[PDB]
Amino acid sequence: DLADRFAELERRYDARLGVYVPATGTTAAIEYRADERFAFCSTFKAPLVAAVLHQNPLTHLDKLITYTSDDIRSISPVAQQHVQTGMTIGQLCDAAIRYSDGTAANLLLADLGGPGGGTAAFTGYLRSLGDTVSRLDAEEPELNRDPPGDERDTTTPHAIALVLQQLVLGNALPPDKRALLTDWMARNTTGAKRIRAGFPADWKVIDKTGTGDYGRANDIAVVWSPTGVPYVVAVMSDRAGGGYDAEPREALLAEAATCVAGVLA
Repeated sequence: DLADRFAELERRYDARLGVYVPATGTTAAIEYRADERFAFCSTFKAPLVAAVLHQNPLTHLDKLITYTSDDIRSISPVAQQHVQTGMTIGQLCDAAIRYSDGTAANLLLADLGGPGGGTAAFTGYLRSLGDTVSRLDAEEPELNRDPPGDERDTTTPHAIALVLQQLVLGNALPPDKRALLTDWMARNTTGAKRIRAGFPADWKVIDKTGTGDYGRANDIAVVWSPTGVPYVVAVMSDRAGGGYDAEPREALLAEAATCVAGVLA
């Protein structure tokens, strides 16, 4: 009866909702509009950090990057306080995930190199993980701002869930680098009212949120049951009916996550 309950959520919040939870050896996939395109918004920052980790030695994390106040585009809770000092690649990764720092993301994109200030390289990385669907076309903040229906800067709940699965539970990264991404997601500061709010306290939740115009609110997570069984959960939403200024609704995500948690228990 989950399709009906998700539909009820959509009507309640005047929203479009997308949900994907991959199948496991003991559970069926949960899917709702799982193959429809949604804007990444900040959820791209998790695989962006993976791409940076993948393409460089650990010692790269200690490279200091310098930038100016004019490079700050974009909600950047950490970068805003370190113009004078600069930030290391590792500090940028930490900020991009845990504070969803947009300047940190733009700098990591630049670090990947190549056309589109790194967006092509980022998209190439996803392709290397078997994701033929997702695309990144702009940097921060423009990537949050494409109109509904625009294919630019989009993924699908299905595609991003399969990517996150490989990054955290699979072998996309070696154990030491995998641990770094996992730790940063585990200590995320921006997700308390989203997937975390839908799972009981005895479940571990690591996540990366995304927020944008047209009422966009996303969250991608790996969760572990009270006995240690992992699931990947991707929830994406927008409220295009309210136009550019529509307010994102975190409760929609918490409610969808609650539905998911009840099935997985």
